[PDB]
Amino acid sequence: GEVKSVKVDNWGVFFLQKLQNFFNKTDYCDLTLQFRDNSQLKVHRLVLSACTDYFNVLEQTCEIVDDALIMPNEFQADVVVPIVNFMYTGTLEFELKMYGKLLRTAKEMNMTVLLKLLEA
Amino acid sequence: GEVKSVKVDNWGVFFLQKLQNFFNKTDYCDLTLQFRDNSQLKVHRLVLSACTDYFNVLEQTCEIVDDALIMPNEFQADVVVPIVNFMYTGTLEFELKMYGKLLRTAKEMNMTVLLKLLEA
Repeated sequence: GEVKSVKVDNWGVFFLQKLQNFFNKTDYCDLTLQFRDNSQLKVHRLVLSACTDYFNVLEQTCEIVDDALIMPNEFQADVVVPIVNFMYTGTLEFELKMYGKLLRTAKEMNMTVLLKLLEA
Repeated sequence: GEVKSVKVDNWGVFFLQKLQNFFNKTDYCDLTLQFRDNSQLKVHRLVLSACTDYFNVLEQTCEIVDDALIMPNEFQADVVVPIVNFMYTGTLEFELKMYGKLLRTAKEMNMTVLLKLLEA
């Protein structure tokens, strides 16, 4: 017999919206991003690694304190938060005053998908 | 200033296709499903948990041998493999002879999205 196939459309966005809920409730967040003001951001190591390798570099270079990765000086919540939110939604939420800094941050991470978006 | 927003369309499928590549290369696979013939299936614990809680129940009930979860008798590769592939793609690939068993398995997991698909 021949193998048949049926699908469920809009599964990508549906699956993505599920991971956003987990990110909102800090469910199964293995990676803890810790900023300069001791504020934390619980994320999924899989979601970030699927969008860039920059966070994988930080884990081998930056210091770790009690399961919390210390973010470098140029990589704080002003740029990290809206970029991570983009990974979970596909939407970049930002103020116009943050444009240049987000662009330079995107170049630093070499996040191509975010580079093209900012350079429309 | 007002917060602005730009987006990248088809991000859901794009992000989903990234996780499929990781699943193909066994990259960052934390959960190891071990079948009766000692065959293994490397999966992501996040992807499965986002589609059902059934695998979370197996981790608290079924035995674990060297980071490998022992699958129950009714839950083997004949049904597990095509169902997991659905989670990563949104497409259920199967033979017609497996229809009834996949349906009963879906009822057992209470995977609603797969139930409606099979009961079109």
